[PDB]
Amino acid sequence: NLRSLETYEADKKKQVHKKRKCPGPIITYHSVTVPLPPARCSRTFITFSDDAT
Amino acid sequence: RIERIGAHSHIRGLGLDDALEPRQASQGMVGQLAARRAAGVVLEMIREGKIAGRAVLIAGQPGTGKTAIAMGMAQALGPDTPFTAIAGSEIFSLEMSKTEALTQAFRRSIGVRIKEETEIIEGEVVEIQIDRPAKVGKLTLKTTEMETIYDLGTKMIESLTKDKVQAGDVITIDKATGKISKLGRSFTRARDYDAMGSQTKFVQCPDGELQKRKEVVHTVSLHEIDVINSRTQGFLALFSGDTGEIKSEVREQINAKVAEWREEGKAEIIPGVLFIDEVHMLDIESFSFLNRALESDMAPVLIMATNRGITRIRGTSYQSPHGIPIDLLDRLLIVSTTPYSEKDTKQILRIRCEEEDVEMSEDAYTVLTRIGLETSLRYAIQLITAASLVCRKRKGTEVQVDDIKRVYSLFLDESRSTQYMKEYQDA
Ligand SMILES: Nc1ncnc2c1ncn2[C@@H]1O[C@H](COP(=O)(O)OP(=O)(O)O)[C@@H](O)[C@H]1O
Repeated sequence: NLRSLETYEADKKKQVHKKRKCPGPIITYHSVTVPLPPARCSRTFITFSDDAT
Repeated sequence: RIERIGAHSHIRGLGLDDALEPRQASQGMVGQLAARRAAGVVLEMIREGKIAGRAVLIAGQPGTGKTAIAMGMAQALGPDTPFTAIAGSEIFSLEMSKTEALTQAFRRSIGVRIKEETEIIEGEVVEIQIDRPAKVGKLTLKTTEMETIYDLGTKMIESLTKDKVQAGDVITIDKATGKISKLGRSFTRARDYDAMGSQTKFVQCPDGELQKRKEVVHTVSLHEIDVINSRTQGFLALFSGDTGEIKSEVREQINAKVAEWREEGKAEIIPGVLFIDEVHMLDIESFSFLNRALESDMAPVLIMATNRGITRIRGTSYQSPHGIPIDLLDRLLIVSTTPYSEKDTKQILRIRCEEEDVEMSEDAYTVLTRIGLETSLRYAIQLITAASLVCRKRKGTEVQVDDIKRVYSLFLDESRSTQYMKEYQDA
């Protein structure tokens, strides 16, 4: 534990902070490659935070 | 692909050997070894470009191949070197003086290859998850040998939103400016949407994640002056000829910055050629300008053609050989073109027939060579075309004597036109 503390002298925390700053009704455009090089295709998703949007 | 064969389409270069020895028939040319060797050596000089302000005058009788050898040199020069072909009567513009048009033509046949270091990131967008507030985003580029995820910024996210980039799109993002350039797609889009059907492009380079020093050579002519003369330049570079810009601070400054670029390694100068066909149409003022304009270091190689002997110079009363003042005529060196013989005429006619994809009998070739030696060569080509058409109409396979002899009476030559012209139609 002492070595860990001395060596600690995170990006995920900054992303969580960015999320905090988000008012809350954030819509995310997300598209990912999915299978049907190997045969595959692209799929699109759109996540809505709250029902208001 | 649909471009019809013209009068000078049969020629496709200047037939020359390793030692510049002219050949009888090659690359669509025939005979005229002296003028062809002169063309070859002046083309070598052009491709060298070490000296500026050299002029050559192609003189000879009509039908000797002046425009032919000019187009042959133009073709042999090949791309990457500008070849500005212009007629003597094109300098007369109602919005720009003759000297201004000549300056434009001179600077238009000079090129500068501008080197530009670029840093482009490319790959396959596996994930373009963007969190729109209505600020946060990440891009997952994939290559055939490595992958990397990049945290996207606000402006980069906005740029990506501008140019719609779905998962699986092959894009080439410039790290310098962030311009979104889509090249294609790597796979279909879910096979479910009843729309947006296209073809899939090949995968990207394995090291496409970050190309460090992609070198792109932007080539532009010295006509870039149009980019400065007015705040809006596209109008002048595309259609507007009213470009009476100020010579001071534009010509001198552009030349100075071009010299600075050449000294600092940014760009390199590539002098082209300016071919003025029927230069005898130039006014004596234009000749006086060429006399001095031909002395600048940025002066291209000025090739000219004249179809006259002793003739009056336009804009004055006294006469000079080739219709050119004694000064400019003496400055340049002249390349005389000797007329073609019967064998050369027959060979040129055969080459033209091969170009037009038309076939005719041996007697047809002989009689047509005779007619061409009598009337002219271009008229012989006109008769070639007419007889080919008459044969096609006749359902024949090749043109016989009875078709050339028929089109000879159907279409008249100037020599026979003036003969039948004795009816004093008008004067
Ligand atoms: N060496 C040549 N080979 C093939 N065709 C020629 C040649 N010389 C002249 N001609 C033909 O003669 C016609 C006019 O000659 P051109 O090539 O324009 O020389 P000029 O400029 O002296 O008239 C053109 O239709 C051209 O095809």
